[PDB]
Amino acid sequence: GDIVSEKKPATEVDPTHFEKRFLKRIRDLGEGHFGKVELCRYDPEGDNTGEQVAVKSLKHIADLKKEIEILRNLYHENIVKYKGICTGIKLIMEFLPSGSLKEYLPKNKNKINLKQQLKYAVQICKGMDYLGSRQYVHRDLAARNVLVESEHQVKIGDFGLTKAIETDKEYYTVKDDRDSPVFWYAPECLMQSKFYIASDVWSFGVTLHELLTYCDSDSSPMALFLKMIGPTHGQMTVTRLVNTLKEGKRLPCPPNCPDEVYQLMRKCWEFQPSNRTSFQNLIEGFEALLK
Ligand SMILES: Cc1nc2cnc3c(c2n1[C@@H]1CCC[C@@H](O)C1)CC=N3
Repeated sequence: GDIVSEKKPATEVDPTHFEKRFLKRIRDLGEGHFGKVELCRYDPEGDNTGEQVAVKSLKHIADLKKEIEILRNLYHENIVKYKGICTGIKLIMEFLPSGSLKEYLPKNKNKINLKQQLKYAVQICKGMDYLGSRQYVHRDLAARNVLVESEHQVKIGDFGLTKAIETDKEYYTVKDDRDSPVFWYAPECLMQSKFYIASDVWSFGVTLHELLTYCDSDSSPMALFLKMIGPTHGQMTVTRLVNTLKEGKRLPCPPNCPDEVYQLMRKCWEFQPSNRTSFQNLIEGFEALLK
């Protein structure tokens, strides 16, 4: 008889599925090593009216898929929104036009006083506490990974190194560590590549320092540390860092930072993880300073 085709089923539209043919690149937002994030417009009508989105791709497939599964199931006002995927696979996120603290703080000093800084600090802590409650370690908390939604709101905006801590275990052991942000890392991470929730508290301390210096490049943790230890030690750098930290030396108080803010910061940097403050205690500390 007649050619037998297949009865077409009712094709619903998934709002989390972005078609590659309509995803149009505008510019690069950031990158390094294995992955990159690009600003695109998803423009299915082809008239330049479509939504702008942040697209994370690979320059490692399984890592990105894990990252996508983590972000997709995180819901918090201080965590960047998952929008969908393009399938190889690309992670589609909301685009925050003010960028990260790295871009925004140098340009908005007149706008952002100590009060607004402590409010960001509180919001970064709330996000991180949420992540910790879901049994995750972030491993990459730095100002460049903190996005500005508005003058009054920040969100944690990249989860590429985030790992799950096994239930009834205190830490995660890392193998791939070539490209570690060592000037943000707690001693136990540098020495044994173990990562506690308290190690994120340490990194938070260093992120708070960056906030307080408005992410000035000449006051960056890397810059300040390389002054403390020496900028020309090559592969001996990390060991000299570990050594300086053992001796009890820490980043200095930022200019115009009240001692009471600086002490909250120093509690992030107790050498022993069990001696460090928690995110909830940081929150309480900042809120007491705020009112
Ligand atoms: C610099 C920057 N601007 C962003 C706007 N929206 C975003 C993201 C943005 N980023 C960085 C991209 C690379 C990783 C992070 O440093 C953030 C990321 C996600 N949405």
